[PDB]
Formats: sequence, structure tokens, C-alpha cells
Amino acid sequence: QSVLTQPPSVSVAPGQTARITCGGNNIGSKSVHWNQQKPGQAPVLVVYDDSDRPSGIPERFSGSNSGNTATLTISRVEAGDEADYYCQVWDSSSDHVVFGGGTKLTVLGQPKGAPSVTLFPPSSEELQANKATLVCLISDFYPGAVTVAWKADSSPVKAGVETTTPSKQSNNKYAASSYLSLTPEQWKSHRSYSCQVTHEGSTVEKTVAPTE
Amino acid sequence: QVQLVQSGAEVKKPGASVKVSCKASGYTFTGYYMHWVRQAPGQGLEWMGWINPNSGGTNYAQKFQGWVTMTRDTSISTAYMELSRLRSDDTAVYYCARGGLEPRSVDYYYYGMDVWGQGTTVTVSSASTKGPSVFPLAPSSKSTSGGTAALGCLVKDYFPEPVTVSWNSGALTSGVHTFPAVLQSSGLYSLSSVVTVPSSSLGTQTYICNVNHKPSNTKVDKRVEPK
Repeated sequence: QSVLTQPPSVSVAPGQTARITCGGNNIGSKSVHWNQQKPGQAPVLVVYDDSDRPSGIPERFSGSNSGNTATLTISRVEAGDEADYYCQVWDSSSDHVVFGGGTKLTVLGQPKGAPSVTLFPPSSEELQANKATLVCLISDFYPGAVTVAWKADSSPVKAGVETTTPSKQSNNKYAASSYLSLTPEQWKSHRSYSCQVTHEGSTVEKTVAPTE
Repeated sequence: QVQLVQSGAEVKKPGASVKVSCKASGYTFTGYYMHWVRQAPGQGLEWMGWINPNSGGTNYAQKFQGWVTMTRDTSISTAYMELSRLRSDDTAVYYCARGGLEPRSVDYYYYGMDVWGQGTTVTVSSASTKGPSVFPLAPSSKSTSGGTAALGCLVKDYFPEPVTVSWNSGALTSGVHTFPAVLQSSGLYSLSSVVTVPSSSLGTQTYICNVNHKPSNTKVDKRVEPK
């Protein structure tokens, strides 16, 4: 009924003011509450009744609500404010809580970095169990988007690849990994295999060879 | 000290059922609605319904009618939620959250969801429990750069999460990078843990990764030796 529409992403430089909008038909007549959810954690109520704060929440968090748009406003944005923000209303037709879809706040300015790439061949233990796995570990990149491609002797390999989505490291850069499954005969029949990581238009490629 | 404490992670087959619990402390349990909200991985919050712990009356969002049952036991200030006939896309973290104050009264005040439980993961998968095959990732000249060598452990084809890895029983902690697991299309996970160490220290020092897969009651200490 009340379908709350939030922008999927908002980005803001440190110290600036972030505004996250929550659009709805005559949302101005309802009380809007806002939850903050940091990666890995349960949500936390940061603003209720459009503009009030629970005790403990810093005064930098405020909201407005007028007409067809409620707005969560975060002043003097710190990097610790990176989080998903959700708005919430109570529908009167059916005692039903409606959430908006959430807005990712990314705080700009973190240093970019190209990925480091480490490639391991199948272990002899694995080969002796009649299997083979190539492991490609990718770390310290930022921003956290990467593409991974595999080659056997420069031709592209597309079966048997499993790649993670990137995730934040404790140093705020990202890590990912990619696995290539093949048979021991496939591993030994080629001169080399390569894991090729593309990040922001540039590539880092590591090679391993069965006879090395 | 207002707290909601939910029961632990659950792993189920499609078609199974599960009953999760939410224990409230630090306030009068029967004075507030209890809500339940779920969040499928990487997705947004989805309200499921509320229960009135004073009367037992409930109210479910449309798509949760017919397979979600919210109950409570006021004796122990505990809300329960039973999910019947799980589907793979019910995989999600399930939260309880305290809601509107003073149910059905002049003082009724819904100021949001001011307190949330820590969440209960419910994973629904046709994969079956399976301990990992642990393989050494041997430090070679190709795993060495600038006098430091990388060596590690491949923890292959296990289910469900989680697995923990330590090194040399907890004594080796600097230089350890344990990567998040990949979920393969077989439904099984794999992860790797790698440690960077002095290449002069190979030959004098033993490296052992300690893998614990509690869901399968399996532990593996795997020695990692040079080529």
C-alpha cells in the first residue's frame, strides 16, 4: 500500500551532509522512523517520529517529513556512518509495518588500490585423490569491484570457475577469491594456467604451470 | 538493560520446519508488541508480522499467512516463531524487535522498533552436512615475493557454514588472511586461509592450519610443508 521508495545508493564526502530520501504518497501525514544497519549487525533505531532521536544517537542525525518525501539527514558525515539506512512507516489500512528498500551510504575519499593476487596450483595430496583445484586469492583492492577470468595456455576457461563477491577487509580494502576445478589430466595437459584480475580497467595476472 | 536474545543458527532442507525463539529481558514483556522482520542475504528488511504477547493475538503480512505461526510464553518472557515448509528463498536472518508501547490503550505509542534481537540465521538448502577435505597450499618460489613466502590451507567442499581456521594452534596470528568462503554451484562451500611468513623461516618452523567444522563434528590439523 504505502510502498516506500529509497535511492539504492547515496555517496558523500567526509564532513559533508548526507540526505537520504524516503518517498511515499502523503508520507507527510505518517510518522517516519529510520533504522541504521552497519555491515554484520542488527539494525539500530536512529530517528523516530520524523525528527526525534533515541537517547544515545548523536545530534548529527535528524530527519524531516513533508508532503511526499521524508528525508534522513546526516551532518558532518564520518566514515563510521557507512551503513544501510531504512525508513519505516505503519500503514493504517492493516496494522502493517512497511519498510523502504534501503539506501547504502558510501563515504567517499578512501584510497584506491590495485589488487594483490596470489595463485596456488593443485596440491599433490589433492592430485593423489584424483582432483585438482587452482586457488586465486585477491586482496587489498579498493573500490570493491573486480572481474576474474581464467586461462589454460591463453585460451579462456569458463567451466569449473567459482568466484566470491568482494567483501570488506579489516583495513577497509576488499578481498575476493576464485577457484578453478579441473581433472588431474586437464591440469597436466596444459603448459600453464592463469588467473587474471581486472580492477578499474587494469589487470593483474598470475600464472602457474604443472611442471613447476 | 533492555535486551532481546534469539536462539542460534539453523540449517534446514527444503520442506522442513523450524521454530526460533526470542527471549526478552529488562522490560515488561506483555507491555509491548513483538515484531519479526527477516532479511535475505544482501537484501532489505521485510516485516513479517506482530504478536500481542498480552493476548496472543497476531497479525501477519500477506506473504507470511499460512506458514508462519507466532506464539509466546509469558512465564519466561519468550516469543517464538515457527516457519512451516521452508523454501530455499526463505534463507535469511530472522529478527525479533520490540515495537509499539502499551498494546490497545490510550497510551499506544509506536515509535519504531527500538530494540532488535541479534538475529537468527536460517539457511535452507538441499545440500547435506559434509566435513571439508583440507589440503596444504605449499609455499613455493612462485608463492614467494621479496623474501616473504605465502603458504596456506584449502578447506574444500564442506556444508554448512561456519568453519574456523587458526594457525599453529593460535600462536601464529600476524600475516594470517582467512578468506570468506565461496558457495559453489554444488551447494557446498570452499575457503582458503593463507599466511605470509619469512622464507628463511621455512625449514626451521612448522606450519599447521587448524580447521574446525563444528556442524560435522570434524577438526583437521594439516601440516603445510615446502615443495
